[PDB]
Amino acid sequence: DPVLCFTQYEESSGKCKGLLGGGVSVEDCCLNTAFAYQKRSGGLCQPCRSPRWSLWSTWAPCSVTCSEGSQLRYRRCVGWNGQCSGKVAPGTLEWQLQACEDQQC
Amino acid sequence: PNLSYIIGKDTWVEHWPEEDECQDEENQKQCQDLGAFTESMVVFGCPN
Amino acid sequence: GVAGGWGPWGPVSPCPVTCGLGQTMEQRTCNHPVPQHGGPFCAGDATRTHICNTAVPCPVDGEWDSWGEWSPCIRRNMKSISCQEIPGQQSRGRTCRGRKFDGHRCAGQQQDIRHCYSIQHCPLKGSWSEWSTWGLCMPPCGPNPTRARQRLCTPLLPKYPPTVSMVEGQGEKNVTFWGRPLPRCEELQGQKLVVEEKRPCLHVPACKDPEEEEL
Amino acid sequence: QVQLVESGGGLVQAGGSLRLSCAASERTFTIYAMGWFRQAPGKEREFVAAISRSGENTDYADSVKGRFTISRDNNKNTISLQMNSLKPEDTAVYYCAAGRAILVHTTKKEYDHWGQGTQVTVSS
Ligand SMILES: *[C@@H]1O[C@H](CO[C@H]2O[C@@H](C)[C@@H](O)[C@@H](O)[C@@H]2O)[C@@H](O[C@@H]2O[C@H](CO)[C@@H](O)[C@H](O)[C@H]2NC(C)=O)[C@H](O)[C@H]1NC(C)=O
Ligand SMILES: *[C@@H]1O[C@@H](C)[C@@H](O)[C@@H](O[C@@H]2O[C@H](CO)[C@@H](O)[C@H](O)[C@H]2O)[C@@H]1O
Ligand SMILES: *[C@@H]1O[C@@H](C)[C@@H](O)[C@@H](O[C@@H]2O[C@H](CO)[C@@H](O)[C@H](O)[C@H]2O)[C@@H]1O
Ligand SMILES: *[C@H]1O[C@H](CO)[C@@H](O)[C@H](O)[C@@H]1O
Ligand SMILES: *[C@H]1O[C@H](CO)[C@@H](O)[C@H](O)[C@@H]1O
Ligand SMILES: *[C@H]1O[C@H](CO)[C@@H](O)[C@H](O)[C@@H]1O
Ligand SMILES: *[C@H]1O[C@H](CO)[C@@H](O)[C@H](O)[C@@H]1O
Ligand SMILES: *[C@H]1O[C@H](CO)[C@@H](O)[C@H](O)[C@@H]1O
Ligand SMILES: *[C@H]1O[C@H](CO)[C@@H](O)[C@H](O)[C@@H]1O
Ligand SMILES: *[C@H]1O[C@H](CO)[C@@H](O)[C@H](O)[C@@H]1O
Ligand SMILES: *[C@H]1O[C@H](CO)[C@@H](O)[C@H](O)[C@@H]1O
Ligand SMILES: *[C@H]1O[C@H](CO)[C@@H](O)[C@H](O)[C@@H]1O
Ligand SMILES: [Mg+2]
Repeated sequence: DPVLCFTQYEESSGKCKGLLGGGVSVEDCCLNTAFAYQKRSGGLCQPCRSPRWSLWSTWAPCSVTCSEGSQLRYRRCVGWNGQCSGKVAPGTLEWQLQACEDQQC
Repeated sequence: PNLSYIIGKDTWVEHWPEEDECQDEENQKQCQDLGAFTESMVVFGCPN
Repeated sequence: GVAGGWGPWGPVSPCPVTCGLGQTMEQRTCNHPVPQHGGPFCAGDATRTHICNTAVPCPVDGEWDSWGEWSPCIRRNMKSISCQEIPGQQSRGRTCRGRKFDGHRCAGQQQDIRHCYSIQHCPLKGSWSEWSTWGLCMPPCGPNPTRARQRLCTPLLPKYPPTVSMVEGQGEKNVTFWGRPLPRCEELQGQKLVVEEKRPCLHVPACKDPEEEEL
Repeated sequence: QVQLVESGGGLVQAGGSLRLSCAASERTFTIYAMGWFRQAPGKEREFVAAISRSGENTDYADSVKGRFTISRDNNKNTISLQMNSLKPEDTAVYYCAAGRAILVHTTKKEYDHWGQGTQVTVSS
């Protein structure tokens, strides 16, 4: 299946930067492993590097503004051809849940 | 001061590879031992 | 009022890159009619772009894997130095993985040696630590996440010299302890090694997939 | 691979104009994005202007924007730097540079091929 080929993966935001254009296979676009690909302008930009976990995102706002709550942060396996650490396909995620406290009373 | 080191039957010579040749899988373990022995002999000596 | 137009397209550029995808071009000029005293501006673009494909894979430089396990803190051609005032050494190994297609070899030392004492299976006196910082709510996204903190029997490390100066080239070594000791302490709540406690996390938010959230 | 020959320098009065030209190798001309640099007495080499392989996309340093104009002639394997309103601080050896670019509208600031240079001296 053809795909849009981009020249740069930003990684700080997960965006596909520098459109080389389209009408080309995923194998030929990911010969250069510094490139990236996505389908149309819908999103999910995957780099052509071997699959590796991205950076943990910032902690979400606490579920209540009073007493003990719970907050989440994500991490998305980004890459192509292979798996991340833990039998994880490219596109799947991993969460960390932590108890927060905006106001202690 | 014209001392000369002559190579004979009691002399022993082995190549210590460069950094990229050590990354080959045969010279992987070889560069480990010759590097450890360098530290082993400037720290511990002989125990005989 | 003269209407300008495009001229002949020039020679196409060869494919710049030897691997992967690249981009070629053709150049045209607005030189044959030329807009004079006004008019338009030739209508369109003076440049076409096209993707060229060489169909051959590209170099990838090797990366270091994580360090291995430390070797035992013993002496070569001796015995062991467990429960003794003897500083020893131990080694550790890395592996270069992922180097393909004439890529760059891994840069750095593939071995790591540091100095050590040995408290492997050593009976050491202990004291209970204070309550650790509350862990993560596990399992996240699963049914009923719970935190966990714990107190563990921390061994009293013996007051040895942390800095041992050797001679030869006068090299002084930051010496650190290695091994799994046997910490001796009084029982707390029917347990000798580690006593923990769990508390459920309150107001757990539901996990929504970010690709399912954007859409 | 590619060779670069600058021309057009000389001694100009302050406020005057000068047009530099840079000839590159003919068979490999449209492959390389090109630009201008300069190195003043006692100073590091600094970026002046860049042009893509197209001649349609340009980039300029803030010190020369509005005064200098870079152009490209893809018929005659040359680029040009039209320098207007010259000041004594523009006195430098001006270098033509060439660099491999995948995209044809990309302007570069990093270049791996350099000419021998042309001397421009501006007197007040
Ligand atoms: C050998 O030890 C020194 C001392 O610094 C550390 O010593 C430990 C015993 C412990 O107290 C630890 O908290 C302390 O950081 C290392 O030197 C530097 O020391 C400064 C002073 O605090 C630290 O701020 C630095 O982080 C530290 N490291 C640097 C500058 O790289 C030293 O690194 C260490 N190793 C060697 C090979 O000498
Ligand atoms: C964040 O700020 C706090 C000061 C509250 O105003 C929060 O609103 C809710 O207030 C009720 C009591 O009126 C509590 O029971 C809730 O826990 C709290 O969410 C506000 O969201
Ligand atoms: C031509 O031959 C190929 C076999 C590769 O060795 C190519 O190397 C790659 O060149 C492009 C730029 O031309 C870079 O993006 C790559 O990083 C590089 O690996 C060579 O050009
Ligand atoms: C998330 O967790 C830590 C930072 O908290 C690092 O290991 C890394 O940034 C990971 O992405
Ligand atoms: C959440 O926790 C702290 C801020 O409270 C930081 O490490 C970071 O912003 C993380 O997302
Ligand atoms: C140039 O481009 C096209 C022909 O390729 C037309 O729109 C028109 O002739 C214009 O001059
Ligand atoms: C260039 O493109 C085509 C020929 O390939 C024509 O429309 C015309 O000659 C233009 O100059
Ligand atoms: C091994 O050594 C330390 C961790 O002990 C880090 O520098 C790194 O993870 C390396 O692989
Ligand atoms: C060697 O040292 C300790 C084990 O005593 C840990 O930090 C780790 O296992 C390392 O490999
Ligand atoms: C652990 O428990 C208490 C401190 O909590 C003391 O009796 C002693 O430190 C024991 O090791
Ligand atoms: C944990 O519990 C309390 C503090 O919450 C104290 O008794 C002590 O710090 C213990 O470690
Ligand atoms: C966990 O709970 C609170 C922080 O939310 C503190 O009492 C302490 O840090 C404990 O480990
Ligand atoms: Mg003896």
